[PDB]
Amino acid sequence: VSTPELKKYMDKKILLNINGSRKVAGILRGYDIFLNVVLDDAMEINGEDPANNHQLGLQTVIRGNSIISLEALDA
Amino acid sequence: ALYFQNLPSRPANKENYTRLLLKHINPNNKYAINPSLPLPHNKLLDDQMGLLEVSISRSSKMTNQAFLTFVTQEEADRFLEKYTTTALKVQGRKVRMGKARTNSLLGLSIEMQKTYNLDIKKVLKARKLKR
Amino acid sequence: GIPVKLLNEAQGHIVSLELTTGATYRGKLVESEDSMNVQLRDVIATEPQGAVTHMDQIFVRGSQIKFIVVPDLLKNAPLFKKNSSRPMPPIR
Amino acid sequence: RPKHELSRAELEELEEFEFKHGPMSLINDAMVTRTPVIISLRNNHKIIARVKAFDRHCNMVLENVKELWTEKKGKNVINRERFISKLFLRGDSVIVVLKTP
Amino acid sequence: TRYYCEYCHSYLTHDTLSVRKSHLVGKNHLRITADYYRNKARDIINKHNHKRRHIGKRGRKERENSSQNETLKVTCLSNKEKRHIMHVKKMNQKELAQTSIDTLKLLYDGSPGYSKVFVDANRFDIGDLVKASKLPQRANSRSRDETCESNPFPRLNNPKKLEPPKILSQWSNTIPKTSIFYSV
Amino acid sequence: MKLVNFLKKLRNEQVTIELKNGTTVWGTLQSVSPQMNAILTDVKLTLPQPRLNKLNSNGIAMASLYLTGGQQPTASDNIASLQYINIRGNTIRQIILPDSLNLDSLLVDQKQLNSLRRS
Amino acid sequence: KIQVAHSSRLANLIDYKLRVLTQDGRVYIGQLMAFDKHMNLVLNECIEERVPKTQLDKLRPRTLNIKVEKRVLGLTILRGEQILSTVVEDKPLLSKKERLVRDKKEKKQAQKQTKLRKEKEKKP
RNA sequence: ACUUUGCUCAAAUUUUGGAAGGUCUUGGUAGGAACGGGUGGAUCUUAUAAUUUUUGAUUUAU
RNA sequence: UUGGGGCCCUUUGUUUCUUCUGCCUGGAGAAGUUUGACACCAAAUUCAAAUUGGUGUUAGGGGAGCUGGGGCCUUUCAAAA
RNA sequence: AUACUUACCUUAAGAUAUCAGAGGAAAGUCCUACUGAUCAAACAUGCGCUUCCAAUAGUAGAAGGACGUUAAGCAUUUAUCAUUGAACUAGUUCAUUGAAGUCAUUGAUGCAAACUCCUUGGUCACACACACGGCGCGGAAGGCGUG
Ligand SMILES: [Zn+2]
Repeated sequence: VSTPELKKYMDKKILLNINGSRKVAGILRGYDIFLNVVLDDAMEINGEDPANNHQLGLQTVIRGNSIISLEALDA
Repeated sequence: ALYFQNLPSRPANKENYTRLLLKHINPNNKYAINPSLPLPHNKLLDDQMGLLEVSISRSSKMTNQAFLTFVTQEEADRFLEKYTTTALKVQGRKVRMGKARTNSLLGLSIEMQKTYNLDIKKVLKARKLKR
Repeated sequence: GIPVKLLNEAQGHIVSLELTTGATYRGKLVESEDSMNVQLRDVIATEPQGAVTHMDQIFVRGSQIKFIVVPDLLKNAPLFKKNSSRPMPPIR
Repeated sequence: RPKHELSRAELEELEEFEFKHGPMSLINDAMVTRTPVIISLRNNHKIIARVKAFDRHCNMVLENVKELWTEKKGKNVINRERFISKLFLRGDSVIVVLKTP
Repeated sequence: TRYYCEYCHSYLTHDTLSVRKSHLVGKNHLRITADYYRNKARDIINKHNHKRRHIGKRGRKERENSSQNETLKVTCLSNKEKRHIMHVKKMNQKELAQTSIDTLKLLYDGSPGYSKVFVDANRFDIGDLVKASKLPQRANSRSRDETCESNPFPRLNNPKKLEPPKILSQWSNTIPKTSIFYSV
Repeated sequence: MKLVNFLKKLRNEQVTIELKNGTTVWGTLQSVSPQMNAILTDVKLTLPQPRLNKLNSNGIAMASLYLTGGQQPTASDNIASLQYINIRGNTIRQIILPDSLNLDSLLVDQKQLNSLRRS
Repeated sequence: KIQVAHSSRLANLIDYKLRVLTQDGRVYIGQLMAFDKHMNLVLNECIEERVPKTQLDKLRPRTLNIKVEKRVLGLTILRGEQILSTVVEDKPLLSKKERLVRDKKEKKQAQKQTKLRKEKEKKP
C-alpha cells in the first residue's frame, strides 16, 4: 500500500542484517513496497573484517522478508 | 470438645473459614493446599496433633464463637496447655477459649463405639425449641 | 487502529524497541508508518547477548518488532477518550 | 485475471470452479465418495480420517480421526496412536493429503 | 478515509503521508498540541489524591491516654491569604524546575577544549543531531577550531570574579551581619 | 465458504483446543471470532507427557503455562486451571468437539443455500 | 480470585489488568487500554515476567517456588503477531456504577464542547 | 356423549387473564418523539490463505 | 433557644459545588449555579486589566411532588373444570 | 477571524439479526411501527442463588508489592583469538606484531532468612450471646430467571 521511506538512505553505504546471523553491507540502489532492497558492491561482513569478508556481486537484490534492521553508516 | 470466642465472623464459607482457622492454628499443616476438605458424617481427622472436626453456625446467637472437637479429652486439653494461657491470635484477634459445657457430638460417636436415642431426642427438643 | 496512532503520536520522543531477534534499540523515533516499520535517530543498541553499541540512524522492519515502549505521558492522550464529540466533516 | 476486478457473484463461480475443477477437487471427490484420506501435518504426525467438510484455507471437519505419532530420543523409537471421533482441523498445519484407494 | 486530528479538532481530508506530515509539523498544530500536554501534565500535580478514610473505633485505653494530652492549636489562613500563598508556592516550584546549575560551564570557559565539549553543537554524540534539530527557519558561534594560542593569559582585565553563592529569601536574616575582611 | 462460520454455532459446548505449542485446552466455548479467535470460560489447559524415558517437553510451553498464574503449586503433573482464557486464532492447531452433536444439522451453511435459492 | 463475565469479549474488558502470553514464553501484565483488528494491544503500566533457563528445570514434573526475572516497562504497544493468549488478572480501580457515572459526565461535557465551539464559530 | 323419568345414599370451590383501590419496596426526575441526510464511530461480508500481524519455519529435531 | 455528653475535623488550600469574608476560646456568614460562571496553562506585547488559543470544575445528602418497575391484600369482570 | 500568494493532496465496495408463514407490486426480487419462532442489546426487576468485604475487649492482622536493606550474606562457576622469536616436556612460561573486545568479579548463578518501608479494604450495625451447622443494612464481583 504505502512505500517505505528510505529516500534519505539511497546511494549511501548501508549495513543491514540478513536473517539472524548474516550482515550485508552495500550501497543502496532501490527499494519497493515489500522493502525488497537492491544494492550494488555487496560485501558479506564476518568476524574477521578483511579476511572472512567476501564480495557477492555487482548487483544484489534482497527480499524484504529477510530484512530485520537497516542502519546506514554514512551521513 | 473445646469452646472459643471473638473469632472472625467475616468469611461466609464454612470450608474457607475452617481453612483460615486451621491455617492460624497449624502453619504447614495438611491443608494449606486446598484440593479438598474432609467431612466426617455423624456417627478420620482434620489435622494431626488432636484436631478432628470444626463447627460453625451463622446464627446471630452463635455469631463469633466457633467450637472445636478433638480426638480425646486429654489431647483436647493438651491443645489448651500447648499455649498454656498464652493467647494465640487468629486473623485480627487474640482468642479466649475454654472447655465446652456440652460434650463433643462426634466424640459421643467415639465414646459409645467404645446412638439413635440421641438423634430422636435432638429432633424432639429441636421441635420444642421451635415452639 | 489506536495502537498504531499512538506510535504516530510518539514521533520525536525517546522510545524503546524489542525486535523478535532479541535485540533492544532504545533511542529517538524519527519516522513511523502504518506498517509499524519505524526509523530511529541516535540510538543505543543491545545485542541479544548483551553487547551494547551506538549507531546514529536505524531503520527496522515492522514485522520484526515485538514491543515498543513509549513515553508514559502519552497515556492520557486524546486517542483514549471513549466518548468524544467530533464536528461535521467538510464536504468535498 | 486479478481478483479485485471481479464482482460478488464472479468470486462465487470462481470458488465453485476451484473446488469442482482444481487441486482441491482431490478432497472434494474424497468427501462425496466416503473415501478415507491420509493427512500429514507440519507437526510431523499423520491422521487417517474421513472428511465431512473442507474449505478454501484447507481447514476441514473430520469424522473417525486416527492420529499416528512416533517419537525418538537417541535413536529409541516408540509409535503412539490416538483415536478421535470427530475433529476440526485448521488448514495451515497440513502439507500433503492423499486419497486412499 | 479522512484523518481527524483531535488536538486541533480539525479534519484533514484523504490522509496522505505528505499532507499529514505537513500538518503534524505545522506551527499551529504544534502550539495546540504542546499546550494540550502542558495542561494534561499540570493536572496530575493539580489533582488532589483524595484517598479514602477508614475510621476505626478508638479504644478505651488510647482515649484515656490521649485525653490527658492537651489539645494543640491549629492555624488556618484567610481565603485572601491562602490564594496568594498558593500562588507563591506554585511559582516557587516552577522556579526549582528550571534551575539546573551550570556553574561548571562558567568555570572552564577558557579551557583549551572548551569548544569541543560545552558548546554542544560541535560535539560528537549530540553534534550532528542539532543540525537536523534546527527549525525550518522559513522567512525573516564558537567554532571548534579554536586553540590555546588565543587568550594565552586568561587574566588581562578580562574575567569577572565568580558569582556569590545564593541564599534563601526566607532565612536571609540568618547571614552573619558583618564580613571578616574589608572588600573594596 | 468460510468454515469458521461452523465454529460459531458450536457455542456453549465442551471442547479441547489443541494449540501449536502442544498445549491442550479443555473448556466451555464462547463466541468464536471470524479470525478463529476462540474465547473460553472454565478451562484446564495442560501439556502432554512424552514418555520415552524422560524426553524433555516443550520448554516454552512450560514457561507460558506457569506464567498464566493459574498453575497451582501442589500440582504434581503439569497442568493449570483458570477462568476466561482468550486465544488468538493463528495459535490453534486441532479442535476436538464433542461426540454428541450431529454435523448434518450444523454443517449446513445458510449463505450456501441462500446463493442457490436466489439464483 | 476474580470472576470475569461469562460472556465478555476483548472490547467489553478495558482498564482491567491483564496477563498477556507471547510466543517466546514471556508475559506482559498490565492495564489494557486499546486493541486492534489484528489484536495488537496497548498496556499502561506493564511488567514483563520471564522464567530463566536455570529455573525452568524446576517446572518439569516430579510446593514449587519459581524465581521469575521481570522488568518494568510502561505504556507499551504490543504486536498482534507475537501474542498467544490473554488472561485476566484483576478488575479496574473503578466499579461498574462509577464508570457509568464518569461515562455520562464525559459525554455531557463532550456535547457542551460542541455547542461552545459551534456558537463561538457562528457569530464571529 | 347429551337430555328426560324413577329408586337409593341457580348456588358454592379452584386455575388462568383483565380493571380499580390499599400497603410495602425500588428506580427515575430534564429532556424525549417523529422526520431527514453526498453524517461520525462500532459490527459483519468480500477483495484478503502470496514478503509488514489471523490459514504457520521458535515442541530443536536429522 | 440554651446547656451537657459522644464521635469527626488529614477537611492537611480546615468540608473540596464555586467566588468573596472568615475560623481552633470553632463547625460560620454573603452572593451564584450550564446557551452561564469559576479555576488554571500558554504566549507576545502593551506595560499589572483584558486580548487570543487550550485543559478542567459546576458536587454530595434528605424530603415533598410527578413518573417507571416489582411483590402482597381486597373488590369487579371473562374462560375452563 | 478576514483578504492575497505558494506548496501538498482528493470517495475500496456492500450491508445492519435469522428462520418460517400470510399479503401487495410459473420465476426470482422488493416491501408489509404484518403474524409466529429463535437470537442479540439496553433497561428494569427478582430470587432463603455463589464468593468477598480488617484489631480496638487492642499496639494487631489479610492481599499485593519494594525497579528496599542486611549484603563484598552463604554455596558455586567464570575472564579473549591469530602470527614470530627464546626456553621447555615430547603440552607450558616470557617478549614482540595483528584482529575484534557491553559494563560488571563488591559481578553472574543457585539457596534461605530476618528486618524495614509502600498501596489497598464497610477498619458498618447489633452483639460477648453453649451449637449441629443462617434467614441485619449495605457495597464489589458473578451465575440463573421473568418483564
Ligand atoms: Zn492538528
